[PDB]
Amino acid sequence: ELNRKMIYM
Amino acid sequence: GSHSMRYFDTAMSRPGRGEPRFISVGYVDDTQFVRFDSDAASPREEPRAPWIEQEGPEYWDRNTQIFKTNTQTDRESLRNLRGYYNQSEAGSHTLQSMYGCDVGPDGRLLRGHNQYAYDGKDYIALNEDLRSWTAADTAAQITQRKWEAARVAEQDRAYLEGTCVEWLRRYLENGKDTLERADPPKTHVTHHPISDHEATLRCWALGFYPAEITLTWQRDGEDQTQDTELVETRPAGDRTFQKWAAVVVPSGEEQRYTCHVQHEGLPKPLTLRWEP
Amino acid sequence: MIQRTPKIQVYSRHPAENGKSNFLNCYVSGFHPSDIEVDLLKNGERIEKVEHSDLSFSKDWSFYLLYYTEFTPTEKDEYACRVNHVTLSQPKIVKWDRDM
Repeated sequence: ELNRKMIYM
Repeated sequence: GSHSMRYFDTAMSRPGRGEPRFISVGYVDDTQFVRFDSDAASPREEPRAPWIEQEGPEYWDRNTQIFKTNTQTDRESLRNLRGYYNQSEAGSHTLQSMYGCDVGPDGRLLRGHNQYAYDGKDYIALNEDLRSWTAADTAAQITQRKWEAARVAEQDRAYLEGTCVEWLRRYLENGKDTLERADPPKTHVTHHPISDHEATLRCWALGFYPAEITLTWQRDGEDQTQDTELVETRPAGDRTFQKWAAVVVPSGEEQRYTCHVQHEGLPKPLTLRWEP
Repeated sequence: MIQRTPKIQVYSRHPAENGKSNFLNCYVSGFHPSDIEVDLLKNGERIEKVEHSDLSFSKDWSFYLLYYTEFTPTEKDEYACRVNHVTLSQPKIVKWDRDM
């Protein structure tokens, strides 16, 4: 199950 | 045995040739089970394990949407990192990440991982505490600031301790016949004359799964680390792996050499010799 | 920037036996950046429709790919893998040696 990447680096 | 789930993500800019390619590949141990690729011609193609297909369209639709969002986020992150390093818009750059969880035989969390590299260099990583970050440089300190402000570690912790562990357990159950089966190496020793004076002994391990293996030569019971040529473990294409280790030995001294093999699928470690 | 040149291994899926269908593999690993060109050759000529694995990498961040094609080894036919990468001034060729 993928993890959610939400916040730009 | 123990197991891991890990996603390997690569975002690659390509100025003049479209938006950055984004690919995310999921593994349980050494088995790839899903792949998402922004360059996929048809989503009907992005390969997935049989035991993932059984999760149905709801699982696939949810994961596809997460992937699409991840694509956007990493593309923006690529833009930001180019700025942090004062880089021109003309070059190609790479943002990679690895994340997931390691569990023991009981299925309990051993530790989680979430880390990132830029142009092949470590950039930022979530610490083992799943609460704090280690930034490699002043650029990554900016990312750390943004991620602390937005409480990203708390979200990643929830994923690593909850979602990751629960889904790994489910995949292990659905894929048990392969994922929980260790295939032992098939081993033998070959002999290859170099000159009148010496020959190579090569110790082979074939057909094993998972990839982790220890393959060593001893001479009179003493490890031959410096004198052993040891190739990287390599995939056969049928899920299994191969490796060999070789030593150069004086003619007539072959029986002083022993090959030693350790692997999860072996009830007992092996000791092998050349058998002419 | 810092680049890493590919390691190359060329080998068969199963132990080689003349006349018996098999798979010829070229495993490229340890490289960075990810763009790479790999060809399998038969007697010097490019083999068509070779397949490859999905881009992934090791925990040191270096990339790896497996290129593969079905083949039936013989005593006379020579096979090789030809690799090009930004780190290489010219293509690197590694011959298939059934003893390796």
